[PDB]
Amino acid sequence: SIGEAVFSKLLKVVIDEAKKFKAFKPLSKDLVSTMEILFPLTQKIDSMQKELDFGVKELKELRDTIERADVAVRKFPRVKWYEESEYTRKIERINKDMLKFCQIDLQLLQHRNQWSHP
Amino acid sequence: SIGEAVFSKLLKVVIDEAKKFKAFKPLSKDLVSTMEILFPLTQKIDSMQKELDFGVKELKELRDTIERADVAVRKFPRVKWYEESEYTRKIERINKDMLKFCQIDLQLLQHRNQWSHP
Amino acid sequence: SIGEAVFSKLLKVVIDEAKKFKAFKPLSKDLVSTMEILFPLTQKIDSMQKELDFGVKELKELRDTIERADVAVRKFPRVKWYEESEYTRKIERINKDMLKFCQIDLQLLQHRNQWSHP
Ligand code: NI
Ligand code: NI
Ligand code: NI
Ligand code: NI
Ligand code: NI
Ligand code: NI
Repeated sequence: SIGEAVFSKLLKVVIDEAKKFKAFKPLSKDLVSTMEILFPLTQKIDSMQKELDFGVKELKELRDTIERADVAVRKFPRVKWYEESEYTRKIERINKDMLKFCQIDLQLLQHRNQWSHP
Repeated sequence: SIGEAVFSKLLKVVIDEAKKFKAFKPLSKDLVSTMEILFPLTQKIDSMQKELDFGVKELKELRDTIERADVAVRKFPRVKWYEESEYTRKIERINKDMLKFCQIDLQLLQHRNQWSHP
Repeated sequence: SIGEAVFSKLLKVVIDEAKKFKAFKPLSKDLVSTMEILFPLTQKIDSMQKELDFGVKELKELRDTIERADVAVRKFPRVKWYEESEYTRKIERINKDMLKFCQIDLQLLQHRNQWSHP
């Protein structure tokens, strides 16, 4: 019930970097709104570091979606103007993935971790 | 009835700089059209340098609106593509302000300058 | 009925350069589609290097249209964002010209070249 923060730490970095691009709304409004929804769920996943193992496919895909947001945010300053639509579509799909992840059943997650299955 | 040009000089500079960005129409069409409407009014304000004092709040705001146009024009080459909407809104409001100023009653201006009031 | 390739060589260069800008569709979809339609016609014009002389006004304008595509493609990386509409219109007209050229009557061309006229 207490945890050292890693998912939530890596997510707060991505939020603080995205917020800087106020003029570009798919990042600073849409994506940070989704990421701020997802942020408490990352906090309580990190608090459950004992009951969960972060290797399962759901948490590995959480890692990978937050890392796609990270990579996209860090490359934004070099997105050329004629890549706008392209990049926006990419940002939107990151957004959608994060939202679907926010429907994760944590109790079933730690359940499947405490007891073996087929 | 004869004046050394200062409002109109600072406005002609801003016009000649804005005109250069032919591809970007909010500057080179819309803003220079408004500024070319306002330009003769600046000429006759400068010709009246005796009857008016340029310290009153209307002429200080004329100074400040022409200076917002100046600053915006000089920063345009470094407006990034995802700031377009933002910058355009700013340019539009400069435009609107200039137009409203072109309804200034000069006779009431020099009147309030020749005789004291409460 | 066999020819060393020059129109078609200069056109293949322009195609391979335009294709690189995948994100920008007026170039990499629209213009290369038109140019790939025009490409076999350039091949068979080059194969007919004996029966035709490339000096006539139709083939000189083929030269000049392919060279406008070349110049436009090579300058694209320095098209600023607020020139988009402008440049796109230019690209579109190159496109239209190429398409109309693809209605050239080659038989009448080599005919007017084999026999003198007024
Ligand atoms: Ni937060
Ligand atoms: Ni990262
Ligand atoms: Ni003028
Ligand atoms: Ni200034
Ligand atoms: Ni080809
Ligand atoms: Ni060339």
